[PDB]
Amino acid sequence: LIMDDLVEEYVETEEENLVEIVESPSICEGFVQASSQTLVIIPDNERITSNVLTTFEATRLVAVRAQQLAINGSTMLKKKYSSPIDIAKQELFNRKIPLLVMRCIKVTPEGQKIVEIWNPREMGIPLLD
Amino acid sequence: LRLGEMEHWVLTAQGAMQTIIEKSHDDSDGCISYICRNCGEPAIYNASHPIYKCMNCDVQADIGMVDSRRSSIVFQHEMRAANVNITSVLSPRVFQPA
Amino acid sequence: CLVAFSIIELRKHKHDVTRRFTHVDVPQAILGLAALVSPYANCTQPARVT
Amino acid sequence: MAMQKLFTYIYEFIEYRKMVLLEEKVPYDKFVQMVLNTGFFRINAETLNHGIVSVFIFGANGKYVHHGGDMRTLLTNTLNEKKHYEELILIVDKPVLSKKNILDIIVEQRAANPTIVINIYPYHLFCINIPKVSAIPKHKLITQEEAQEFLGREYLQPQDLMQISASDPPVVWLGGRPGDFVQIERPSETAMHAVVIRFITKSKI
Amino acid sequence: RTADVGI
Amino acid sequence: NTIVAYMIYGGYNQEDSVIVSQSFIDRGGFAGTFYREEKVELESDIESFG
Amino acid sequence: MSSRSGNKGIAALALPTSDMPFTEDGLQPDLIVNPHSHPSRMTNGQMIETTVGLANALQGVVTDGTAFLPINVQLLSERLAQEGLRFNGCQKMFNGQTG
Amino acid sequence: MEAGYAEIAAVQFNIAGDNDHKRQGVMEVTISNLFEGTLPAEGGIYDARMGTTDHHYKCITCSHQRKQCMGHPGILQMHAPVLQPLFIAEIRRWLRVICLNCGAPIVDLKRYEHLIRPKRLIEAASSQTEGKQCYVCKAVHPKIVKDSEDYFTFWADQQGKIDKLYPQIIREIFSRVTYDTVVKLGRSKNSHPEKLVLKAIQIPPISIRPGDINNVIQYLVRKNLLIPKDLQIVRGQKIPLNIDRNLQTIQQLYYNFLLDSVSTTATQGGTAPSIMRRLPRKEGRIRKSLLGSQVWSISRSTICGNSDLHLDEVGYPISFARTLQVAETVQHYNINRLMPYFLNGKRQYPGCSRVYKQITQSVHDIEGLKQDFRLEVGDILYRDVVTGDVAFFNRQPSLERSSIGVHRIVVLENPKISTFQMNVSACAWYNADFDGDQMNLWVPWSVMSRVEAELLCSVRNWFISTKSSGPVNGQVQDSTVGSFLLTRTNTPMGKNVMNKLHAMGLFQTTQTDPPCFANYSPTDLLDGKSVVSMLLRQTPINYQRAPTWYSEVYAPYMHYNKQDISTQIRNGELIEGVLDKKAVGAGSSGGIYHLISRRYGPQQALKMIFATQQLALNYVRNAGFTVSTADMLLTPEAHQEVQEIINELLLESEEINNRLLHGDIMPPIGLTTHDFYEKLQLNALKFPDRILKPIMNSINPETNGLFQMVATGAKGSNPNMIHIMAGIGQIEINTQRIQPQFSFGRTLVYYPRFALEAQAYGFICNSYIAGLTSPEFIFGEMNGRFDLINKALSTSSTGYANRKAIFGLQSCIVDYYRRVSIDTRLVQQLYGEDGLDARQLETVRFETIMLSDQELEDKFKYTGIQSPLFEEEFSRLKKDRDKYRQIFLNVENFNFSQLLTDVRQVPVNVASIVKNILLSSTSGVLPFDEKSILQKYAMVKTFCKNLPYVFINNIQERLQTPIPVYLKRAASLMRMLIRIELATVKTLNITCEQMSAILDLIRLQYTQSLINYGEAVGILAAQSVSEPLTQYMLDSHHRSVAGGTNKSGIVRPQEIFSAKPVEAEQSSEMLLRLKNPEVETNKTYAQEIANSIELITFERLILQWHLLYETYSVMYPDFASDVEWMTDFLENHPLLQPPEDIANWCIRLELNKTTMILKSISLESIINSLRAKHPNTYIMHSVENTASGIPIIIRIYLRESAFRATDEKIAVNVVDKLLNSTIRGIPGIKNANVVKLMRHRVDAQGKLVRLDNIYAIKTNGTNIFGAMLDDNIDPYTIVSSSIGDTMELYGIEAARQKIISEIRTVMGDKGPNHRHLLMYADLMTRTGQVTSLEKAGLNAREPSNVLLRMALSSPVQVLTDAAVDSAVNPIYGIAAPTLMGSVPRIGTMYSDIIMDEKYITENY
Ligand SMILES: [Mg+2]
Ligand SMILES: [Zn+2]
Ligand SMILES: [Zn+2]
Ligand SMILES: [Zn+2]
Repeated sequence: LIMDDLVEEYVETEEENLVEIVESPSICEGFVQASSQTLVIIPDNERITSNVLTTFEATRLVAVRAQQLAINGSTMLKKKYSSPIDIAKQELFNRKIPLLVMRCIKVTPEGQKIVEIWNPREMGIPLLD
Repeated sequence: LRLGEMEHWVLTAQGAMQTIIEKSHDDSDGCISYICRNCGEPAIYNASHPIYKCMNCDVQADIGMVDSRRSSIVFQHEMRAANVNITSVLSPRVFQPA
Repeated sequence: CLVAFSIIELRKHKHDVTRRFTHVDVPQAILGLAALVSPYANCTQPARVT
Repeated sequence: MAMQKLFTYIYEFIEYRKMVLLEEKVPYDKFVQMVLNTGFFRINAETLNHGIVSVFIFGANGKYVHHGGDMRTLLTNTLNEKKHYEELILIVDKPVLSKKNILDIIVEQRAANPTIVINIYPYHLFCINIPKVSAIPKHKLITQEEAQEFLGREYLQPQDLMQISASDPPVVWLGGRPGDFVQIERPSETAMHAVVIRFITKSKI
Repeated sequence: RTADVGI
Repeated sequence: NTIVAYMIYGGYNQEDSVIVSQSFIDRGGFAGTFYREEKVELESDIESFG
Repeated sequence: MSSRSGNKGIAALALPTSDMPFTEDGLQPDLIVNPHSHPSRMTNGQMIETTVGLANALQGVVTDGTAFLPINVQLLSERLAQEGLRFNGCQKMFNGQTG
Repeated sequence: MEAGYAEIAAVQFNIAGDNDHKRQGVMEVTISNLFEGTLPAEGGIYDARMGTTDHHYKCITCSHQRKQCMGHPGILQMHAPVLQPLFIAEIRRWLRVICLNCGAPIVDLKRYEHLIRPKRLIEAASSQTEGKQCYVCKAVHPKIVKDSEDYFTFWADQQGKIDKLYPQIIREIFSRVTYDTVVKLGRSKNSHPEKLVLKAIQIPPISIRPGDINNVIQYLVRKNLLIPKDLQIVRGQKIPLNIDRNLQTIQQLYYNFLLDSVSTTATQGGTAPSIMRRLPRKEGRIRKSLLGSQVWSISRSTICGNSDLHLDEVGYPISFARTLQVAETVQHYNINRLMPYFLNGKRQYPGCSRVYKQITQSVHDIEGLKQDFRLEVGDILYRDVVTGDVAFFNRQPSLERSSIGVHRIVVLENPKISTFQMNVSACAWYNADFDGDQMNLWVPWSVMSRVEAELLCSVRNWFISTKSSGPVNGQVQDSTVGSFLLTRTNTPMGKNVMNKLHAMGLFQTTQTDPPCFANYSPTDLLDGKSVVSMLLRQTPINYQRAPTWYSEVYAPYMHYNKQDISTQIRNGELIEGVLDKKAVGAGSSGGIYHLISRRYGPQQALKMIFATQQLALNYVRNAGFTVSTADMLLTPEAHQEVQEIINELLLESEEINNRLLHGDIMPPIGLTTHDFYEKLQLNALKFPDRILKPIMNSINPETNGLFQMVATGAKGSNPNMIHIMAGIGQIEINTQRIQPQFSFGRTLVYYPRFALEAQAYGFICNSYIAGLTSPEFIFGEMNGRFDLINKALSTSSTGYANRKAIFGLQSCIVDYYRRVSIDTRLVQQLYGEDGLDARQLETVRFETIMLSDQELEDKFKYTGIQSPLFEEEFSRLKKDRDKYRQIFLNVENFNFSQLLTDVRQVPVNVASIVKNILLSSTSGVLPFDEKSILQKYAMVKTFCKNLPYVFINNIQERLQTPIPVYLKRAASLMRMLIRIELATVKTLNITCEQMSAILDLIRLQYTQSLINYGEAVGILAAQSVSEPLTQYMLDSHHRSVAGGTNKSGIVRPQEIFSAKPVEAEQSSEMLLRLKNPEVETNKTYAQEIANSIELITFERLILQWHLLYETYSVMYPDFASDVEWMTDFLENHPLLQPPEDIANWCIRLELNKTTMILKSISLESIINSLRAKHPNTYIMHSVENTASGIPIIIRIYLRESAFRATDEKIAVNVVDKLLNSTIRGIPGIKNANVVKLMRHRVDAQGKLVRLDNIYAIKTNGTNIFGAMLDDNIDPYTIVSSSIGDTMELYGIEAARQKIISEIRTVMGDKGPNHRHLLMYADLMTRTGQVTSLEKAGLNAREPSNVLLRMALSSPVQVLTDAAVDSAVNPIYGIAAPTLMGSVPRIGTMYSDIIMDEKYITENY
């Protein structure tokens, strides 16, 4: 008759305090898809973000390049390195990386994805070697 | 062996990712979720057996491939079991002006 | 009860009419069996005795 | 000593608002006599925009803050005169801000005259020179053009900014209205002062 | 053994 | 009753570490037997040992 | 590993007999304990026990060290001198690896 | 086909009606059978169309296996409707606002057409509406009664007519509600009440109910099969007995399936874990499966020390290295390197275990690939972990940014080693020790994770603390003592020198290239400074600081060597002084390793730490170091001296006792005699400074190991040595002595009642080495148990506060403008107000701050060229100094003890750059050149003008586009530092090209110090502020616990973080400055004012009071003698005759003469503070001449003007009002002491002088308004610890500054960087109100972030409110993406990567 495995009833006590008209059209109810965006690339002379790669951006570039060299491997590097990580790091250091950095500055309500496109081959590299 | 809340906080304080990804998805229950993108409901996609369908809007199925975890899928299923409708809006497609 | 913590304390106040103990204690009686394993525990920080 | 500090500091509040005084200035004793007898003191000031600002200094034990009908009658009568009346300021005691009925007539009068600004403030808001307080950094209202250019450079909306209440004592002394922008020069222990722009929102009450 | 639960 | 030298020896006993004599370990110092049990039951008559 | 004064210890290194430090009279330790574990912890009972057991071993006796028993560290240190050892329990030791 | 890649941008929560269930259901449950043999029965709850959980069958719906099938919902068509269990409260609200006959709203919709939408329905249902008449159908609305026997049954009460509201009837009622009514009541069109009743429930996918929760579903299906399918219930049908029970049990089964064992505030009613029970708490779905996760490819073991490993290395046992594998993809560049791993296979190390062949798209065992010879391109080889691989090292609890670090693997090939070995200097990253600690180690196998581990998470990035902005690692214990022993001038053996052989042996294990000893003879002697310089010449730095070895408290004793007390390093050469904790210790800001990291990078710093540690350990390998029992033994003479000192302490205590016995102890105003006596005893029993004299007389400092560890900072402190050798002293618990808890007046059974000796109250007269007696040991055990309790509950309290802070701050992320924003709403205009990383700061003195007007001219006014440019430069310098002084003197004014400092944390140390360039300069004392000097001045001026462009880019600097004002202010400090250190007087021997190089180096260092885009700075601040909280707990027994000053535990931090109101604060304080600068010097005047503003009420001075029904112009018999002094008062007060409105009610109060004497309260003060206070009263007092024995009686007679409710009750309320009147002081101030204030003021010479002779009142309790009303206090300098008081009177900005100051006070001296406090304060004040770090603050700040609020706490209510309100949850931050199975878009994912199509086409 003795049951040991009790479940410990759980209680929430602090209540939240968040602060014509027809049935529904095919517009107000629905349209979860969200309208497509157009890519508004800021002109190179209007860019305000840093011309130096952050350690996050440089690390992501190296990781993406090395993962791509894992499946690919056609490389523009001169010296031969035995690991994709070293190859990607030297590609970034030799300014031969085939990737670009897009910094999404703002998404407008009208449907514009305002971005700044930065070339890592003309950027400052903060990584170590 | 568990990578708890605080380990994730430390990893995201270092801004890591790609290790949160590796451990929490590739070395954990990480899976692939399919959403219709037209209604936001979990869609049915199968490449081998040809299945591209949505139990919601049928001819309007536009299935997107979303990286997820089985824990999150189970959590959303549990929310829907309590009669709470979960709809994923999905990121809009962005197009470069030609 | 007013207890002298040791026979040394009782002997010290043998003629002290202002300290009239009802009982005398053996000092080791305040520790359990596991605490008494520690040698010279009163010379060690008590948290280390724990 | 609330009434003395109120008397000495309300006029510098008016001057800090860049308002020219109207009527005259009365001694302290006559001031408290009027406050006890009539139940309140009224101070009239004129803004640079040729508008009129009326300050009502009610008493803690006055009848106008104990019965809602008296306050309703006073507000209706004062708003029925022929003046621009840019803003009405009613200075009351702190518990008066808790008596819901008076706040209800204040809201009703505010709805009755939308073009007229009615604000009710506690005593401590005018019992010290707020801009001269050491703990309070320098607040300054920036024009809508400067705010618009700042938001355009930052790719920001006014709703993305940090918020500040229109009942904030520095904002009250500045005269900022909801929807405006205030530039704050705050002292900094990392950069040796800093500049922040906040969005003025609806005043508490 | 999910089938251990019968009919 | 281990012989203990309270000293610095190569920085290998820092922060609650201890350098142990390998010979002391080999001779039986703190050596012993660890026992684990494995109890398994036949679920019903449809199971048997073999 | 731990002493009776609450000083836990993780075995980090095992050294052969030749690598262990040894005294001029050939005494070597089973364990080497960092002296820095003593000051903050104030486990002086362990030091006193070492001092008393040094004389106990040479005298062939098993002394009682129960808490609150009458104790005099100076008298025990003098007792160390009567066994041929120094006033402290300190001895001339040689590095086992270099001699 | 080809499902394209997508990401979830937002999540919509809605109430799922039966139409949604029908649309989404893949199958309809119709039978109760579970399995048809080995397969699920079709139409049952286990039917495979719902998904597969077993390997024995596929899905059918998606034709996937168990792993790839996410599960699909089904349908159960209920024969009778059921109410939605989560929205019972919504059903109740809707039932009370709409007519149950025609569905029209009984309430007036215009009445609620001014409230916000989420509140309209709540207020509509709040109104009674019972008996209201519908204006459409003229029906009477019944009383909607919620049955108290269950959580779902509703009763219709029509004036006693009782009828059950069945779900079918409720659906009929709800289906008549128009969408117009739904919208006008603040509800979404997706929240129509018709969805609250379900005729078709959704049976969840089998993926969430694996093969109990299916028992409930089976029971529900079985019971649903019993109800007739044609059941049609209308209002008042009288379902006889059994359909009623069946419907009730079906509804109860559904309610238990959804919400069993979970209450929630929205639960109306009373009386197999459910679906909603799986979510909450630590073991629930969210916290255990979404926010954290179990992972593969990970190892755990005990950690032990290994001094032969580098700081960035970890010792990995080989058995673990053959278990964890690295995934290397075979390509042309790595095939040759990976071939040995393939050949070794599983038989030899290093080998491999699995191969993923690309041609077969599957994994192959290495023992089945014996015929492959080589590996193909595109193959994936899973090789063993080898030395040099990177691994993630983690120790729980993970509280710091360095709690997870990346180390290079060193594989330990000894099969008998099973521990994770690490350098002892690496333990500071993890707060680890080698006493049983276990750490997790996992080796990244994927390429991206490995890149990130070696590029982002390496421990070299955590050498500088993100919290304290200082070094983390350094020499510890044996290394600190070894550095001291190696660098000391003399040993007991003479001069500290070694021959060439032993000097060479010091570098044997340094792992560096050894120095050259060829210029040394075998008999040559080398001092330790020489070998330390040989090591440190590789990274030349400049150091000049007194060592920890030299302590002034030790100076009177000992004989300090003059060459050991001034540590100086010039260009890597150790000239003099010893190296100890101050120079080489871990966490030593400004130490040699911090300088090495600043000039050469933290990797060089770690390498130098390892090298110097090896040097010190190799020195100790010959010098030897030990501690003995004799090290802690006093000489008999020193023991007698210690006994004499303790006798003097006890004699002072006995003198205080004798004063108490004769009644000579007079407490001051504000303390009782007990409190004053306790304070006197606590002051008398403190050990004097000369207690060290006997200790050092017994200690040979050049030989004492214990003293050497304590003095060099390796371990221990002076109190430890004093307790060990001389005596423990007074045992203090919460600032007070041992309380008499054994009995009334007894502390222990060993001491008599009301004992006055100090020993009875915790004073321990014996040292540890002498041994403690039984009562002394009991008091010591009480203290130690306090320490243990505080340590135990510190973890839990820190966990609670840390989780709350993390969830409040995690969404704060640095954006591309280097602002901090929650999604898009700004929190900071610039991170830390300077846009700098906390790891890239250096403390630098500003030389011009303290200079007067004349020394500023004599040091910085260049007079070598008669040009106005140098006058302008000096004016700029002076204006910078004046602005700095004004800002940081204003900061002094709104703080308690925040003094103006000469040093600031700056990204760039300009003076160090100039010194390095001058040292490397191949010139010196350049000839005078006007053109060069003017050119250098112009370059510096232009560089200062263009400095804020480091915050934007080189493009805008070239275009010279306008700089925002906040970015101009961000560079103010660096502009100041540059203009000081690059002044013309300081740059006379620097060429123009050298000036260009200096400016370029400054620009590079400034750019390298900026905070990265996408940094989770909120989480950084949360960690940096929660870490000191456990140390704040560890000193909880050193903090007061009494009322009005309760600072024990987390009371103050919870008050700060929860934004608790003024009345909820237990340690409120205020600081008041006299409104007269010239009389702040008088301590007597300050004490007068402090005692004047102390709050005294009438109740404080009442012994007892009696209210009477007697008028006056009968008398309670017990006081018939009062008419004597009554008539005396009438005679002595001719103009105070009783008025002709005297009523029956009157109080008679007895004044407490003891309190009146102690508080200096006079009867006239009472009479005038009650007479000119109370209008409707008549007060009478006795003749104050009363001595001891006859009392002062105050009879207050009331008037009917007060009575102008029960008469007796209002009379008692009047009594209460009279008692609470303020006799003296300012309301809210319990105590008011006088404190000596340290302040800076600028004198007439322009000099900044620190004044110690300022007196101020430090009150207990806060009243800013009251403190500003009195004219004896400066109103513009009121500082109160209350955040709410400051916000209410000063504003949100002053409230933010107060939050900063209070958090800084809580953190203490070892607090985090100021930018983390700025983060905390700016998050809490971003809305214009002081929001908390609790659930309410999150609700105020991020109401739309439903997932984050569910992850924090109370998931059920948050989910219910989101479904009801149709909340749209944008996916941003960390918690929301994580709960959706995605990754936060921060850090490496903050910026996305695209392919450079043009470059790829033109460079294939
Ligand atoms: Mg530990
Ligand atoms: Zn769809
Ligand atoms: Zn399936
Ligand atoms: Zn009706």
